[PDB]
Amino acid sequence: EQTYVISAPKIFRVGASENIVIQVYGYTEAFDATISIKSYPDKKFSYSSGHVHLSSENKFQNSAILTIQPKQLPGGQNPVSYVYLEVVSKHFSKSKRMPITYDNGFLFIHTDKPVYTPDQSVKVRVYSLNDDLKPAKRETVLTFIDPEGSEVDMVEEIDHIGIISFPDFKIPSNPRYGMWTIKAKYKEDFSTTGTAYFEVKEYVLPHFSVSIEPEYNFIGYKNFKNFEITIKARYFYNKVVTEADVYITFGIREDLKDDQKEMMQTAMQNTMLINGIAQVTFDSETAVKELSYYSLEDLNNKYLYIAVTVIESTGGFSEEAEIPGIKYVLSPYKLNLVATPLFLKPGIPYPIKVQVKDSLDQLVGGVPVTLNAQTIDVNQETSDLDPSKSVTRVDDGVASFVLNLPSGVTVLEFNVKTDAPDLPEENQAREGYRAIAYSSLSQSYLYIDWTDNHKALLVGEHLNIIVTPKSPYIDKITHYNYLILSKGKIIHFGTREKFSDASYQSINIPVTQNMVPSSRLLVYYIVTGEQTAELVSDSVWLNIEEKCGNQLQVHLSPDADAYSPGQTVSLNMATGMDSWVALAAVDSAVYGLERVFQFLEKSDLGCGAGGGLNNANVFHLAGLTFLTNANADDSQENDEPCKEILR
Amino acid sequence: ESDCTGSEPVDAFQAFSEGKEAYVLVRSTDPKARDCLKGEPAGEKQDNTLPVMMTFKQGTDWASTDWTFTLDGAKVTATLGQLTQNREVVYDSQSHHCHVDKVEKEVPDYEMWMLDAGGLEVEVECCRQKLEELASGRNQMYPHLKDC
Amino acid sequence: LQKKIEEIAAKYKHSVVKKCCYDGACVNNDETCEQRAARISLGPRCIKAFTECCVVASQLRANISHKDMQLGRLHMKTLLPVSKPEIRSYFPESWLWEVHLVPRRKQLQFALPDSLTTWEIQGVGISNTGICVADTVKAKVFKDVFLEMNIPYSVVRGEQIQLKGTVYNYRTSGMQFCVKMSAVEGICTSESPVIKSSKCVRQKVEGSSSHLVTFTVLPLEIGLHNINFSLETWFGKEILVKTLRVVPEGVKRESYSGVTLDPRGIYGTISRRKEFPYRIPLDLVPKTEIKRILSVKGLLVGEILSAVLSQEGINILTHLPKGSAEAELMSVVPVFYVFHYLETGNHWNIFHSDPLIEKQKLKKKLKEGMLSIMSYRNADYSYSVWKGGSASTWLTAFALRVLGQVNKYVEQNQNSICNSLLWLVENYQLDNGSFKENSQYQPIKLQGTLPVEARENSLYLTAFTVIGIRKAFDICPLVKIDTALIKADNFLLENTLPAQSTFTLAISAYALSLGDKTHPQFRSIVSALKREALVKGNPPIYRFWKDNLQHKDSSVPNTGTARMVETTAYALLTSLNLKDINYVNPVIKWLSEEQRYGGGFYSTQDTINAIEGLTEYSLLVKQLRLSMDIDVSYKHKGALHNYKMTDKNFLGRPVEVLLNDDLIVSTGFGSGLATVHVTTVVHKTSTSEEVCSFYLKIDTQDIEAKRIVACASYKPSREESSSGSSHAVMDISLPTGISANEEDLKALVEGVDQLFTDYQIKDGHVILQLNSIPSSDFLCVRFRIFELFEVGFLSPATFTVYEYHRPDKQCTMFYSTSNIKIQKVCEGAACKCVEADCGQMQEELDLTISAETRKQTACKPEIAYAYKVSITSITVENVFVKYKATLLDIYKTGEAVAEKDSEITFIKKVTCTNAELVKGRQYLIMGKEALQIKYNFSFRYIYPLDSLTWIEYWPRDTTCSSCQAFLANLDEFAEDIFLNGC
Amino acid sequence: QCVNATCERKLDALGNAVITKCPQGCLCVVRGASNIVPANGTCFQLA
Ligand SMILES: *[C@@H]1O[C@H](CO)[C@@H](O[C@@H]2O[C@H](CO)[C@@H](O)[C@H](O)[C@H]2NC(C)=O)[C@H](O)[C@H]1NC(C)=O
Repeated sequence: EQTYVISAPKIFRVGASENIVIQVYGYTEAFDATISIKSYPDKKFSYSSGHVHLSSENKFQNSAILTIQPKQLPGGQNPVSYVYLEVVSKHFSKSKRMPITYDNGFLFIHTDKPVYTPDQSVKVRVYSLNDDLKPAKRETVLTFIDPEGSEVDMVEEIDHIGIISFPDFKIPSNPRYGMWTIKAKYKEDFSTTGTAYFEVKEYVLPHFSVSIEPEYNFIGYKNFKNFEITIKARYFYNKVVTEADVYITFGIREDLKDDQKEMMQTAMQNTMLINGIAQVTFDSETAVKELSYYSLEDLNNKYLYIAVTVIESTGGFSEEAEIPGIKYVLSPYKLNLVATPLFLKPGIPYPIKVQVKDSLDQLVGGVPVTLNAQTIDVNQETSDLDPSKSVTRVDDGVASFVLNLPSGVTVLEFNVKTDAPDLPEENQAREGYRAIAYSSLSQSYLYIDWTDNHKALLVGEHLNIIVTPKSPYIDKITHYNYLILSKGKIIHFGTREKFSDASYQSINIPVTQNMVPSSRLLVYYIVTGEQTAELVSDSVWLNIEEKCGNQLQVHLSPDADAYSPGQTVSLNMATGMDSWVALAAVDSAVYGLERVFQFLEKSDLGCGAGGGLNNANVFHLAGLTFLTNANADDSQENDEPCKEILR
Repeated sequence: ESDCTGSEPVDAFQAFSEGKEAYVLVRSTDPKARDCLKGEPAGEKQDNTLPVMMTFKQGTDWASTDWTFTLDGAKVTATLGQLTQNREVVYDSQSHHCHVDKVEKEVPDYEMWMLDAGGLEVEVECCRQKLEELASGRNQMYPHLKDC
Repeated sequence: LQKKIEEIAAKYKHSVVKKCCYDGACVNNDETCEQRAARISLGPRCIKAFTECCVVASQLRANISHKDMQLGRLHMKTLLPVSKPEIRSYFPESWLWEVHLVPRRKQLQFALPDSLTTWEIQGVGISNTGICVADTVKAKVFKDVFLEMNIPYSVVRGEQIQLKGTVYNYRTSGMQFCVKMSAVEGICTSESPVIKSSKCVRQKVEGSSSHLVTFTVLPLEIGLHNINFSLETWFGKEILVKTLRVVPEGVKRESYSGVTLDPRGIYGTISRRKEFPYRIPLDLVPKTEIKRILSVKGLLVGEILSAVLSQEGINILTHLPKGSAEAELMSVVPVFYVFHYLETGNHWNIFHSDPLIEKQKLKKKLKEGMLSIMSYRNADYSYSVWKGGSASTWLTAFALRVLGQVNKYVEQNQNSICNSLLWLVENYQLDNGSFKENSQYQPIKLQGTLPVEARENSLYLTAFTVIGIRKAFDICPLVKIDTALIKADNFLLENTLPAQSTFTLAISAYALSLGDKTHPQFRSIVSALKREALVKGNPPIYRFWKDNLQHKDSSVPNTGTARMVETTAYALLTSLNLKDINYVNPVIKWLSEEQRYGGGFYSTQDTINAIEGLTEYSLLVKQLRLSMDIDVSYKHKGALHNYKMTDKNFLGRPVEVLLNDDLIVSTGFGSGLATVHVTTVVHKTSTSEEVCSFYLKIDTQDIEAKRIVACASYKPSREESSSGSSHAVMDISLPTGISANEEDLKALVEGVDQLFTDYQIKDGHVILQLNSIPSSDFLCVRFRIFELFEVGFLSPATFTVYEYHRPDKQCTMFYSTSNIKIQKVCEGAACKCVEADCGQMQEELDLTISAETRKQTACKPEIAYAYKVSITSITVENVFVKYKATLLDIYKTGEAVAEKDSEITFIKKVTCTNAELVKGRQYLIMGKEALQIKYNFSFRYIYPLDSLTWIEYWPRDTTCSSCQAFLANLDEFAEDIFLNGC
Repeated sequence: QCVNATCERKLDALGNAVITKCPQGCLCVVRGASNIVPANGTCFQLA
């Protein structure tokens, strides 16, 4: 029995250097293989191709980087949607239809401020990277859309260094007020888009300053009957307003993005601003008995909008202030799983790592968690497990569980709750989950896990992964095989010798800079014999520290808590290697913003923490298509990448 | 075009806009016609006489001389000190924008005056026709074209 | 009370007409509900909702409590309106916005800006290894104790101003300090310099608070005067440099004189010299200089070139306010025509630097200017005169003209232009081909009865729309709108003659000139327009047009107006489109000389059409070489200066003419064609001799629960209907230290029952704009005012209203917000600043004056005049007092002479008490200078009474007891002065 | 002629707003807001 495995990204990206892996097994004599990206479906045109040699010197594994040139594709009316991935050798020739996307690179639009007043000039530049996170050097088009949806200005500029500086956008003397949108795009070849927003608001001279200070940023069960609100106000010449009239209206709000709100004309309580400070208490229950709701079980994740009008008594001048929304919180905690694929491997203990966070999404420690579970086996005979209890680790926020299930189990419906000593049963956090068993016709399963994930993986350390297969045919498996992916590209691949004198064996993986900020590992072994070869696979998601490849650091000499106006000061910039640096200096008061590392791993075509219903699903959830003479039974219409599931 | 018959009979005071406007000399058969000659009222209408200030230019120097006009219907007897000059407005445009004077001497000269503020072009052209008829081929001076 | 309003709000919560109910319920104690609804132009449903909520709100507001009123404004003010994007804080411009090549290490030093700001420095590195957002580093520029002073925009000379300021102490512990003021010569302070800047009186600010600062000053001299403020504390000393702008009394009036230099007489008669005479106006404010600026530019288009290329500003129509979209388009007019000249004629070598960068800059300014009007465009690609107002056929036509012309150099959105053109021809073109206006905007007032005025306005609007469509047709050359153009051209052809005004005749001639120039009726219209031509000279040196037809008005205007320049401009463009080159030269000379320093003219329309005429003519005729020796000198004074004008430099900076002599601009034999403009700025004390096109009245009142009420009414010209004025402007100058309540003004424009269409506060002026001011009755703006800082001897302010497109139809009136009289005396000290620069009467019958001190003061070389007079009449005019006196015996005459027993006028600032003169009494008066005015047909002399003016009471008889001896020595001096000749 | 063809504002292959082309004698106008995509316009005569 002889097998071959071709690993490629789930989708081909126009203009991207796509790395294609080939790994063959059973062959003892060396031979060459041609990997090719051709036109669909005729294969008349070869977009690219490469020759790879397979030998004992090569361990019968090789790699070839192909590229779909944008200029080699037609434009406009009947554009290309698919290409053919083809592998040809003396032994085999297999092809597959691969979808392509014209989304290549990243365009980050950076404006100096998020809010502008008339006659100001908007400073704007664009950071442009290609698929490989390198200066794209592609000419870029900026479009400006006013709040009424009109395209009012367009300007294109060539890119030399990856930083594209545009002429400043002058706000008209009497402009259209509201939300303006900036759209960056490439002039040729690609469909990549970038988008930023900036508001244009009319300046109005304020008479005095009004501040609202709620008791807390959230409303729990303890403050559902009383919520303290302190309203202060002072003149801009640093004197407290002596006497004023304070009017407070309350409303319920769905979300902060939508400017819609439901007022409550019952809680329009009025008080007096005396010597700068006034205070009121809002009985949430009574006021939200209006507009239905009635209970605290409702209003959860909804917001409390507050509006305040202050009428100073001497000059009669009036000034307004508002709190957009205070989220009503039903439970001080929120639960989420960490590094626990929702898939069962029959015979392997199944781990569940729950994680507890507060209303600020911060890891809360010492939180007891109770785990319940129901099991369904092949006979549909349900079984209610005995509940278990752990306590949240306070070094990493983790609450770990290990579960021993019968070998015949197929579905695990497990539910987790918090057990706080001071919380009622309603105010506890609860989350449900369902895990499905890996399906194998040879009762052959693989489970990988790397010692453990706390702390996160630091570039330069080493990842000591444990490969535990459970199956018949165990002591006829020759080797283990692995593929390491990051940012939508196969960065590594190889094979490790299987020790006949153990059940598990440690595979060591040096964590490199290519793996920042996240990676995915797929490990598989081949069950062979009669019938048809079978791939037994598993995958895990590796969260790695966000470390710059060329680290930038800026400092101010002299270092002081505060400076004086007009002071001559020196700024020191230090980078690991020769690097361009775009600087900005903005009045922080404008913020009352962007994070690139999270928007960057949208190129990861994988989803979830790893695993899969079967081998093909394991490859799919890792963002991979594969070509094999082995069993390739996948789900239906499984051509587009997976979509990360939300709850 | 049109018909150039205007203001009949001719009254000098009417031709002078009743002493409310200033007139400039644009054509004259007098070879010694003063450059940039402009006449403007220098006082109110007392009896049949009327003060008239005359501005003109000699070389690059501006000069002004005071005169007194004695109006009798269409005739005007201008005088300054001992110097006297007899004139008769022989034509006046319909809107009193321009008029043609006849000054009396051995060789009687003919002049064309018009509002310093300007006049209706058709009436100005009519006054020009009258002056060209009276001059009858004599050389005309243009005192307003002297860099005024 | 709550339910009685809950029903109202619930009735109009989701109503189609919801705002009309809202601003219907707004308080208006000056107009009934039906009077306010009489101005609503949005239909019957809006009128009925407005009227209902107005009446019900007025019934509920009877015998209310403040809490009930405010709660009602809470119910109404939340449910019906939506929202409006606005911000209460300003954020300074960002900086350090630069990119640097960092070789692993790079330090760069700079200076932090002058501000109290928490700056946030952010770095983003880009390399072959990707992107790296560095940690944002904070830098808080902060000052714990600091002084700031509030200096007003302007202050009238003589006013006693209280300058308010504040010292801020953000430290938690109080501290001692003292602020002192820097004494400048012209600024009179009550105290006196010690060593030379005020005195340090130690005060204490409490911790985490502030302390008030006040400095009373009295400016004695006009102009900008620097004043410093020192804040001293036991921890340092800070100096705050400031500038006080001192403005003369009375009104500013600005006259213009234009001269064209053609040394070789290429376009007409030779023109090498011109003399701008120095003439003092009648009611000139005493002790104020007559300002006048001289601008000599190189070409006919040179003034506009200097306006655009010199970036010290600049608006060519600063006297007209912003607010209308027409202003936003006029902002891009000059830049457009400059670009059109430079590109069509290829004159980019005028720049001594790189021409490509200059063409870049002008293209950018052209685009930025073109965006300014986007705000005034509606969703259906129509345009509104006023932001948020109804769409206007007129303004859409004009925007189509400017956009259509600009599209040649900065391509415009074709789809948008198409939708706008189709909005014009699909909705507001009638069957007869004419266009009708959608909004109530009246750009112009025309003559005739209501039907005749309707015909005239229809002709004008059709021609205007035709111009816009023709100017923007190539962007979207559709057959549908070409058919529309054919129908409209037919309407103009059939309905122009017989003409009703030279204005509509001219614009119709130009609109038809943009199409088929071979139609016989068009030629007839051109002939009728030529028939109305006025000429200066024969052969004509000038040719221009009066906007009234000859058969209706045979009088010739003495000065130009906006309609004159606009009609002349339309005729000029019509002739240029006909290639009638023999006919345009005097028109070009007249339009060029009617131009103004800055490039503009009288109003907006006349400006744009005249700029297009001058520019198109300059591109149509041969560009001559430019080389002149231009010498500007005074007649009886030194030579001012001279410069050689070439194609190298010809947009030279202006020059101020300070000396009081006649100006003379001359040039030798030269090549080229230059322009010489002089702008004279004077300040006058009266407005009586000016023609008033508006009845004005303005008062300040005390209100229940001070307020300015300013009313105007239009005075229709001959044959004008009683329908009212056109687009109008009510400019209310505020007195020094008086501030207007902006809420009242917002309430007068923001509503459906708006009385005014736009408002603004600029440089102490409350500028309101209006669609029309009525003729039948008065129209009043009412807005509350409060006293910002204390002002003594408050100088009166001005109230001006005028037609936006006819600034010559105006009326200016003085007014004061203070009632304050009497002015009996200043009592001792705290006095020297008021009585600083005016005369002090001698002691009555004072015998200690020693006859030689009376002669040495007379023989002083500083003292120009000195003689004895007898007062005949007293008069009080505005801010000054005039004394009519008889010149008896002349004792000295340094400058011009006055006749014996002739009438002589004296003037003193009304704010001077110790120079009180009694009618009928004789006085000996000696002083400096005088003013020579030409009144009626004769001279007149006016003498100010200031410091160093020696005046003394002089009885005629000798029954003053011991003053017999008095007059003895007095007549001793009087006898000795003329027999010597010192 | 050419009045009977259709025209509209669609997206490009690469995500650009584009106005289709009327026949060789007409021109296209997309009535309505400029941000509405896709939205059909009407074809128009030329002269
Ligand atoms: C107000 O303060 C300014 C700034 O200190 C003074 O201007 C300086 O004056 C000194 C002499 O007094 C000169 O040596 C400096 O060169 C000036 N600096 C500048 C920037 O002009 C000014 O003189 C002060 N005015 C008064 C009236 O005290």
